[PDB]
Amino acid sequence: GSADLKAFSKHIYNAYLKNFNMTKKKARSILTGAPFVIHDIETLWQAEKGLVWGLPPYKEISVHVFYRCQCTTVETVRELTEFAKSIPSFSSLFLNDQVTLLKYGVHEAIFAMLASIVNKDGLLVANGSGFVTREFLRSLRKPFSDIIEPKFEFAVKFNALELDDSDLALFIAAIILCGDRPGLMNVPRVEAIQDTILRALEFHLQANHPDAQYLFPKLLQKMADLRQLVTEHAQMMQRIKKTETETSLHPLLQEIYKD
Amino acid sequence: ADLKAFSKHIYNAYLKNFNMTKKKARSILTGKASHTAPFVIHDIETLWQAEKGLVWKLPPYKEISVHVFYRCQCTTVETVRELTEFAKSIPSFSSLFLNDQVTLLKYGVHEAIFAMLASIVNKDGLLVANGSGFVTREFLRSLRKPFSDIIEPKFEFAVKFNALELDDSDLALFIAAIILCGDRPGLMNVPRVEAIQDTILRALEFHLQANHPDAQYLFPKLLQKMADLRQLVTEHAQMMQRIKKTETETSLHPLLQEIYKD
Ligand SMILES: Cc1cc(CN2C(=O)CN(c3ccc(C(F)(F)F)cc3)C2=O)cc(C)c1OC(C)(C)C(=O)O
Ligand SMILES: Cc1cc(CN2C(=O)CN(c3ccc(C(F)(F)F)cc3)C2=O)cc(C)c1OC(C)(C)C(=O)O
Ligand SMILES: CCCCCCCCO[C@@H]1O[C@H](CO)[C@@H](O)[C@H](O)[C@H]1O
Ligand SMILES: CCCCCCCCO[C@@H]1O[C@H](CO)[C@@H](O)[C@H](O)[C@H]1O
Repeated sequence: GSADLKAFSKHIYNAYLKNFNMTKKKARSILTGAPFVIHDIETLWQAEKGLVWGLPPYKEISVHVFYRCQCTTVETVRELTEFAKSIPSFSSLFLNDQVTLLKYGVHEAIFAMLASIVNKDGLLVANGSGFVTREFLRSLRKPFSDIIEPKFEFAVKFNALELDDSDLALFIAAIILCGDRPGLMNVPRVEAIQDTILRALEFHLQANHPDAQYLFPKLLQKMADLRQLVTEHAQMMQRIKKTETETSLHPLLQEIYKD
Repeated sequence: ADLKAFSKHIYNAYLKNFNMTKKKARSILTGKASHTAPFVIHDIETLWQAEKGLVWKLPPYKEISVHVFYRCQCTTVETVRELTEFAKSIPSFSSLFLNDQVTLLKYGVHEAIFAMLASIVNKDGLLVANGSGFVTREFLRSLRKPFSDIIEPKFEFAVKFNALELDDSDLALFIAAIILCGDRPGLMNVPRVEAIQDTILRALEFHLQANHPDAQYLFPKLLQKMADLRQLVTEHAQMMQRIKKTETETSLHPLLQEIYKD
């Protein structure tokens, strides 16, 4: 019961703090209370020329930005994999089930954690060293600016819920341990693990937020929302694959977007 | 000179992760570890005795052949777990993305299994249940087709492989080289896996020079054995496809389903 759920929430939070360089706490402190502002080609060039900062050969500004996004995503996938391994029953699954869960869960988790570094106006990059304006990303030629804006739209609404890192750790864990993923082998184990994570989250939310009896179902709804946000992203990704043939696709992201 | 240390790492991972070594298997198979011997399984009655606590402590089945096939599946799942831990105790394997790790295990475990099987096989049968039992080759031949057809080529491979006289320290490197194969379909970082495999093969060549000084060619014979194992597994998978097609009452463990997919 309780105190089992308290200890579980604490363990999950500790692994989250162990594995994610940027926390919402740190990010909010940067966004208030300074990072190099990237809002046009000139400031981007300054950032790249030592100021803020491995990539495939240069093609153009929009593809360069797309490449930096891919590199960020690969790094966050590595961190999410280490995080999930520290989740108690995750490592008892067969390695292929672990991979299946990561494959279908990382982008939902990435978009959820993105809100931690987003506000109305832009987002932190390079571990908080830079801040890229939403306006600049809107200015990229597109299908490339189309790809990014729905993430802001999701993030500002998600940040209205005012979660903290301790809540998020459980939220991300529940996203990875999802019983619905196609090709999953031990559906009952994964569902039981998720059930424990979500029960811990309901407890943890009570002990944190005024009431939070409405927040929990809203979070469950956000997980559903994350699913099809990723679906839309994948469609955009596929057509970027179809039409932007000079744009190289990182191999891990190719494997993930496969199917 | 570093190759000696690399070999040592890999041997340590092997001794740490495999329940059965060849040293132990040979001592059991030549009556040097017990007053007489492991319990012999050669008919339906001795199989029932063995399962009555004596050797062991399964899905729905209707006949002896399928029962034995289910025991084979259980052994294979356990060995896949052991090979997975062994490969992870190789740091450069663990530096790969998890999906590349799974790809290498998926296409390498059966080659590795068939090689390690030679360690517990002789002319007359094989050790089961971590050496508590010995199931006779003749009993396995008495199973109906296609189950007796699938097992016998493993014996034919094993007898020839044991003629090479490898020890556990050679096998540890051989198995590592089987798993770290740059050829596997869908592999993501082919060059990194190839560099690892090359290091393993250099360590193995060195180790064979040091361990088998009158090695009549032993390293090329082992490379050929790797090709042979690939052909053995191809034929095994064809037989499995025929069992999937024609023995529809016979269930396949989910992990083996995933491995055999495609
Ligand atoms: C999953 C995903 C997330 C995001 C959100 N995001 C990041 O995380 C990092 N970043 C960003 C933007 C501009 C710069 C600068 F160079 F201008 F400074 C540096 C970093 C950004 O916009 C964007 C895309 C396209 C995604 O899609 C890909 C990656 C293809 C995927 O599917 O993995
Ligand atoms: C990979 C493989 C290896 C082998 C070789 N072998 C074992 O390992 C264990 N054993 C055995 C034989 C008889 C008994 C007893 F019941 F009589 F006690 C107990 C164990 C045996 O004969 C056999 C088959 C069909 C294999 O193929 C499957 C499993 C489908 C696969 O592809 O994984
Ligand atoms: C399709 C690929 C099948 C072979 C992948 C090997 C599966 C073994 O994977 C292992 O299984 C254990 C559960 O028994 C887990 O504890 C381990 O973390 C995992 O590495
Ligand atoms: C097919 C979908 C792929 C999603 C899972 C990829 C997870 C990355 O995998 C991780 O990457 C590291 C690479 O440095 C290895 O050290 C880690 O052992 C591994 O867990």
